[PDB]
Order: sequence, then structure tokens, then C-alpha cells
Amino acid sequence: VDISTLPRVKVDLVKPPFVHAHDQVAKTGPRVVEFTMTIEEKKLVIDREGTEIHAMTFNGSVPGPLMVVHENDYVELRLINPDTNTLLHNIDFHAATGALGGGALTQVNPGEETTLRFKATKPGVFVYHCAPEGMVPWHVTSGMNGAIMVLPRDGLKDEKGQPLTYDKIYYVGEQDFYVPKDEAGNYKKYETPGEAYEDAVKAMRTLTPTHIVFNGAVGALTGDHALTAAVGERVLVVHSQANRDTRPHLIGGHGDYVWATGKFRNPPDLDQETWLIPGGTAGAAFYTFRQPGVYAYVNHNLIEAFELGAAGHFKVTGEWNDDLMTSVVKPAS
Amino acid sequence: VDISTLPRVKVDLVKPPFVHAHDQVAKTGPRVVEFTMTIEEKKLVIDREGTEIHAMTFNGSVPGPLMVVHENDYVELRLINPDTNTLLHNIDFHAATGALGGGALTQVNPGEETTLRFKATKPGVFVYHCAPEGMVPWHVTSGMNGAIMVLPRDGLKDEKGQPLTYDKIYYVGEQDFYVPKDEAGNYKKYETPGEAYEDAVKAMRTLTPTHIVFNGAVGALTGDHALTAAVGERVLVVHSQANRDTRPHLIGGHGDYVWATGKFRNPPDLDQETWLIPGGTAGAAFYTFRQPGVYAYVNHNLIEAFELGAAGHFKVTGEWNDDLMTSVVKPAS
Amino acid sequence: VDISTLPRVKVDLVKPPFVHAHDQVAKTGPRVVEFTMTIEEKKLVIDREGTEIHAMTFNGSVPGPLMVVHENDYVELRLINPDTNTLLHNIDFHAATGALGGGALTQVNPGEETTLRFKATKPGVFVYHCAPEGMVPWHVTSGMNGAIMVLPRDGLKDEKGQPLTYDKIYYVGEQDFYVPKDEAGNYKKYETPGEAYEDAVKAMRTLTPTHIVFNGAVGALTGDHALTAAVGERVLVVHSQANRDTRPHLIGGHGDYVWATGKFRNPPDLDQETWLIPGGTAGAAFYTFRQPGVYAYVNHNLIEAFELGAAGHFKVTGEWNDDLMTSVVKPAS
Ligand SMILES: [Cu+2]
Ligand SMILES: [Cu+2]
Ligand SMILES: [Cu+2]
Ligand SMILES: [Cu+2]
Ligand SMILES: [Cu+2]
Ligand SMILES: [Cu+2]
Repeated sequence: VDISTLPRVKVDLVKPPFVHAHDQVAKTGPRVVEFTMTIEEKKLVIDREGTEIHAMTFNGSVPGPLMVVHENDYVELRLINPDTNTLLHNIDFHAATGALGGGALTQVNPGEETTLRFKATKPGVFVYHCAPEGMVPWHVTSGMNGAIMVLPRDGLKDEKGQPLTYDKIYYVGEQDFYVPKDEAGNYKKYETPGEAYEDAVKAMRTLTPTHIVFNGAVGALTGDHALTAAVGERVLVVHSQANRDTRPHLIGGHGDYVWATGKFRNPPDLDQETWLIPGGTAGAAFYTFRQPGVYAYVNHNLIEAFELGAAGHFKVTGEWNDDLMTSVVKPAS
Repeated sequence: VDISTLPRVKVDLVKPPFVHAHDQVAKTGPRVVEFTMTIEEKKLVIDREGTEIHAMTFNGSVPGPLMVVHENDYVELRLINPDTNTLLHNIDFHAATGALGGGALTQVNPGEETTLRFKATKPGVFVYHCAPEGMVPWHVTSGMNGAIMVLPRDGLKDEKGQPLTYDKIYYVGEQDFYVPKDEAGNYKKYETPGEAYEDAVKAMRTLTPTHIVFNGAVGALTGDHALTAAVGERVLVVHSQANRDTRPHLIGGHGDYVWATGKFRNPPDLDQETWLIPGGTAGAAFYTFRQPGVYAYVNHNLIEAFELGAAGHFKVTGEWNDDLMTSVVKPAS
Repeated sequence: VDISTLPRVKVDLVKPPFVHAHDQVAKTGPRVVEFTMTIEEKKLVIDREGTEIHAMTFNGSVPGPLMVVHENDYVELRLINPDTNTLLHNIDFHAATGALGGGALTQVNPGEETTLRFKATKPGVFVYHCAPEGMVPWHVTSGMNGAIMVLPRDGLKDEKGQPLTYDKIYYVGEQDFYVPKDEAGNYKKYETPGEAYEDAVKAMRTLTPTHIVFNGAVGALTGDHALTAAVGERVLVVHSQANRDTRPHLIGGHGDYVWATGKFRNPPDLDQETWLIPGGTAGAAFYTFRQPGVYAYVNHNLIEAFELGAAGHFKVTGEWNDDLMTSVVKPAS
């Protein structure tokens, strides 16, 4: 088919955990969906101690933004590597077929750009990440990863074939960082990326992250940046981990319908407490809130959550249901 | 509905791996099921070397006891923190909805008690654990976790909708401990919980357990405390891990029907050799024994099993079936 | 039934990643399928640096060869431990029922052999491994493991009950090695297995592999030993990990149908990007190639893949499909 006869629609991306507007049920036929991302190498402070790393980002954020299309749309990405960066980058889409997910076709030095097109033939949430030959884990674990959602053309379905429609969607990217340490255990102070490379490799080879964070930093999805919902709202939380297993859990809630390995032709798992998202995968969980208040959303390795950073909050408004839960006798002597 | 019009039934809990008597198919309408647990801080010897830790327990055991109710029963827990303990505790039920699983409503200082009620709206096996704000992984990884089973009102079903009925049930709680080590590798000798806290945090942050045990100690489910069955018996093994992934395996057997992430509205996985239970989850495996003798039940990271403690035994009585397995030629020169 | 009335067929095994010839759909009734394996202890170089270990193998390879039978065949294995070896060995089949998978019946000292028979009552791919009492993880993590495939008698089926037929099959065994290190981080230089045992145990207890490899060495499934396919070919990749979780991914492709925990009575998961195979399990993924070129097949902990060894290649011949993927604008200033 002549792709030039298809509609083109340009998407304007937004910063995670928010997601660009889209339709769950496709209101048009197949389209070429046009995205642009600009790579930015930048310093990021990732914890409360002030630890600063040299992050590698798509569009200035860790994670990169969530892209949303429908099955059998074409994704057309303009990828820009400005001359203010210093490294070679590319992109691998797990949604795509061929050429190492796109990475063999998208190598851009500083001062270069490229445009890749692929057909999104399989529905699901998928990781995307940089993958420069010989340096792959360093770029990924420096923050250069995000996700793409390929919706079925008739939207999401439950285990019986009935529609599932979310009211709100959030994208939680979880990032394992490997900040090199000296013998005494302090994070090393590097002058350039090349001077950092061997100790970055050493640090990665321990297989022990120093930090595991949501949306790029300890505490990023708390306080004024907590996730929000109301009682009765249907929320989809897309969660990705490009390099290491995670096990999300909504403290005080559930995943009512979960695609733990993210692929919508499969029926969802029901009523999950915790789900395993393997490293290199995106998953999605659908929940209808039933109680107001604060919820924590965590990796349920609780050390990873509360000591290394993999914890966010929901603030949920509405009525308390004392049938579902109540304090019969409040704490007392 | 006025909960005061419902029947009340008091459960008397038992020490894992045994489980309090219950009905698989509910013989009454919904009930308020009353449980009591008393928190006990105590010294426990956890390995053959004599390593002694300061454990934090529900009802004196690691894991805490298995609670069993039916879907849409109400769980009413009296939680007691006697004045002989020194820390603040609470409880989070993954089965419950709201208030951080109950933790926001159940904070008890030494000398206090509380009573929580929640509706068990989802069937499955679920973790429960202590979760005091700011100290969550320390309490969990000190042993303060167990599980609750919410049975469907019409009992368990196979992948085709046919009944599955167990003859025996066991609860295996798997505990990762993080005993702080000095530089030379020996376990440190602490005077109070507050003096221990920073090195406990340091130890946890390595993400490398020093011990991984069933029922609270190396060897706990061996010898005179081996699990038992007879050929032809249907056994359900509930397995929980509140903090870290595990992968159970019955050496010489299978999981004929497994809910690896523990939720009974989902069809079970058939004929599993090994299953992944993510950290923060309870799972359940159903097996009908076909051969007598000794079986080992392990985490099939065999280092975790045989070097760090995550191994128990079954002793199974009955007839040997030489059609299913035989030695044709015994070892010989 | 009198097993002596059944046909006997002798299989001649082949070196992984290749697989002995077999039929997907059984062309005979149940058979006794006769296998022989000879244990070989040997030095193996496992990385590009020249690190040499004392490996323990079935039939001279890491992994041991893939055995293939049909459901309700009998597997009859002659296991030979020649007098040129120095250790006691045995075998545990996860496909088998009873006697610790066979291990209690197959203990062979150097200079001994044995013959075990078992009925393959459950379809799926399964691990087999050595398991000598008290030394289990050392033998497994020295390479003494492989897999067995028990096909349904009417071959593989999709999630709807329709046939799935592969054109090619490969067996990828993934091996975690724990080469002891000195304080400075270099691999130690041992004189005998007994002198090595305590530092092997120490190394294993770190839970941090020094090497994670496919087919026995870094790079083993690259270059002249890359896996091969053509566009349009249906390929089954069987992947096992006897001791530690892995998460396979085909870079530039998918698992169209995946049995992540390897058991064919279950419907496959569709359209997977990455799948979790728990330690102690074999899994299988079915893919139809749609694009030519080089693909990498990896554990998608990318550190494990690209820094520790868990990466292979496919070389795929055929036509490029520019509808599925194209470079619209090649990299340029
Ligand atoms: Cu990059
Ligand atoms: Cu990838
Ligand atoms: Cu506590
Ligand atoms: Cu929890
Ligand atoms: Cu051996
Ligand atoms: Cu095994």
C-alpha cells in the first residue's frame, strides 16, 4: 500500500508521568503518526543527598515520553541529536520488526538527525531505548529509555471480551542507576564520559543498583507531583523497566486487570496484589479506585522501594467506605 | 448492610506450616471472621551455626499464621502489641482495600491494641505484613509477615471450571534476612534496635540476603518437622515472599495446578516444574502425589536453597510405581 | 502394561544449539526412547580473556543436549561416568516423577554406569541437571544441566487450538558461572576440585555471577556459530536456566507464541517482547521471521547480556520489507 495516501497526524508529546491525548478506540483508519524527539545529555540530581549524574535522555526526561498509537498505524519518528551533545545515540523500539528494532538505522552523531518509520503490527505496551553498538547498557542505565503503547483499534478488553475503558492514564518509568563507588562506599567524583566509562562498566557488573527511581529521582512522584485520582475513577498505569525486573504494587489497592508482560491480545490477570514486569518489558495495570486517601505505588522489593527510591504516591479524593474497611477500635491502651 | 446482623465466628490460629481448620466450600453465608494476633519481638536462631537475630513476629512465628476466609466475608483482626515489646508496629493486608492495606489505621505502640475490619472482596492468597512509616523493609525482613487466603465461596476450580479439592494444605513462608556483616564477613555482635538500625539499612541496601529460610530457620521443615503426605493425596502448598522473588519447585514432583501470583479468579497454570512468586506476593500450588519417598521443596535458585536455607522436605508414604519410574540397571561398574 | 511389548527407538544426540531429529506429531504409538550420555569433566575457556574453568558436563557440552520425546513415551537413559572423571554425579529430570527426579536412583562414581527409565507424563520443556546430595549448586553451576522436550502427541497448538508447526528448532542453554575472585577482583588460580570447593561455595553465596553465557562461552552463538533462519521461517527457541531467572528477548523481533514457563497444556502468551524464565525452568518461544539481517538474542538484563555474556546472534536471509520498517531520512547533518 502506498503509505503516501494515508492520513498523517503529528503528536505533541508530554513529560511523564502524563501522556499525550489520544483515543482508546480508533476514530480513523490507519494513520502515519509523526513524533519528534530531541536527545538531551544533562546533569540530573537523583536523590535527596544531592547525587548528580550525567543522564542521557530522550526529550529531556527520565523516562522518555510515552508514545501512543493504534495497531497497524505507522510510527514515523524524527530523532534529533543536537551538536550540544557529545555522544552517538540511536533508538530501538521493541514494538518494531527489523534492524534491531530500528537501532541499525538510526545512529546519529551530535549534529545529526534521522527519520525512521515502522508499522506497529502488535498491540501492547513496549519499551524503547537507545542501543549504540558496544555501549548498550551504559546508555540504557543512564536513563535513555521510555515506552510506546500500541492500542488495539477497538480499545482494551477484559478476560471475557468486554470493553475496559480508562478515565486516566499514567506512565511510570522505573530506572536502575549504577553510580560508581569508591572502596569506602562513596559515589566517585567523573570529568568526561570517556573517563567515566570503565568505572561505569565496573559498577554495572556488580548487578546491584545504587538507586532505583520512578520518573527520574527519589520522590519524583510525591508531594506536589503525586499521582491523583478520584474514587470511582478507572486508571491505567503503564510501567516500564528497560533493564531489570520489577514487581509493582499499589499499597491499599490492587491491579484489577493486569497485563504484566504488556501485550493486549492476551487476557489480563485479575485481582493481582503484585505483578512481575521482567527487565526489558513494559506492563500495564487497570484499577478502579474504591477508597480515598494516600496510596503508595511501589516496587515490592521494599528495600528497592523505600531505601533505593522505587516509590511514588497517589492522592485520591472522595468518600470513605466503612463497609470495605474501618477501624472498629482505634489504637489505645 | 448492617454488619451487626451477620454471624460472627472466632478463629483459633495455628503455627505454620499448619493451617487452621476451614471449609473449602462455604457452608454459611457471609460472616465476620474474628482473628487475634499478638506481636512478639524475640530472639531467634536461624541457622545451624547458631546465628541469633532479633526477630519481629506476628503470634511468635516466622512467618505469621495463615488466616483463611471466604470471598466477601469480613476480616476483623484484634492486633495486640504488649508492653514487653519495644517498637511500634501495624499491619498491611494485601487482601484489603484502603488506608495502605490497614497500616494507616493500626499503628500500635507497646501497651496498645487495635481492631481493624475489612471486607475480603477478592479471592486469592495474599501477603500481610507490618509497615510502619519510614521503617517498612526493616520490619518485613525481620520476619513480620504472613499470608491470608480468601477462598472463592464455591472453592477452587481448574482451568475448565471443574472443582479442585485439596486433602491437605500447608503454608510455607519464605524469609530473606539481611544480617549485617563486618568487613571480614562475620555477622556483627547489636545492643538495642536503634543501635542496629543503620547497619540493618546498610545490610538491606546490598540486596543480598545472608539467609533465605522456610518457616523461620535453616532446616525448619526437615526431620521430625518434614511435611507429610500419602500417595494419592491432593495437597495445596501456599507459599509467600513479602519482599523478594522466589521460584518454588517440588523435587521429584510438579505443580499440577499453580496460581503463581495467587489469585483464584484466574485459571491456574498446568504442569509447572517451577513457578515465579514475585516479592510481595503469595502463590499456591496444587499437586497429587504419585510416588512415595523423600521430596525436597525448594527455591530453585539452588544456591538460595542449599547454601542459604530455602529448602524443606516432604516424606510421602505409600506404594512405589515402577511404570512411572524405575532403575533398570542400578549403578555398577 | 508390559513395557517390553513397546517399540524401542535409540536416539543419537547432537551438540547444542542443534537438536536431534524428531517428529512434532507422533507417527507411532508410545515408545521407549533410548538415550545415552557420558559425563565429562573438562577444562573450558569461557570468555575472551581466556578464563578457564573446570566444567562438569553431560556429553561434553554446556548445556547438555536437548532430548526430545512425546507425552507418555518412556525415557530410558544410560548414564555413564568414566573412570577418567573424579567426581560422583547423577541426574534429576524435572519431567519425571519420583526419587528426586531420578537423582536418588542414578548416583554413579567414576567407573560406573546406570540405566534409569521414567514415563514422560507431562508435555512441556523441562530442565534436567546433576544433583549430588550436599553438592547440588556446585555441579549445576559448573555446567551440569540441559533440557528435555516432551511434545504433545499431536504437536504444538496456539491459544485457539490451531496447530503451530516449527520449521527449525534451537536449544539455548544459559549458564551462570561463579568463578571465585580474590580481594582485588581477579579470578583465583585451583589445583583440585576439593581445594576449590570452599571458595566455590563462597563465590556462589554472593549471588552475583561472574559470567552468564549461552552455549558455554561468551560469543558462542556468534560469527560462524550464529543461529540462522530465512524470512518466513517458523522457529522455536527452547531456552533453559537451571539456577537463575532470565528474560529472553529477540532484538528486532518478538515471541509470537511463548510458553515462558514451558508447559504446553497451557495456552501460549502472544506477542511478547521479553519473557521471564524462572531459574529451574525451561521455556519455549515460537517466532516467524519477517525481516532479514542480524538479530541479537539476549537476556534483557542488558548488563548480563553485553557485559557478562548472555547474548547470541541470528543471521536471517531474505527480502527486506520496507512497509514494516524503513529509514525515511538516513542519518545526516
Ligand atoms: Cu544513547
Ligand atoms: Cu531492548
Ligand atoms: Cu513491625
Ligand atoms: Cu505490601
Ligand atoms: Cu555432577
Ligand atoms: Cu531441579
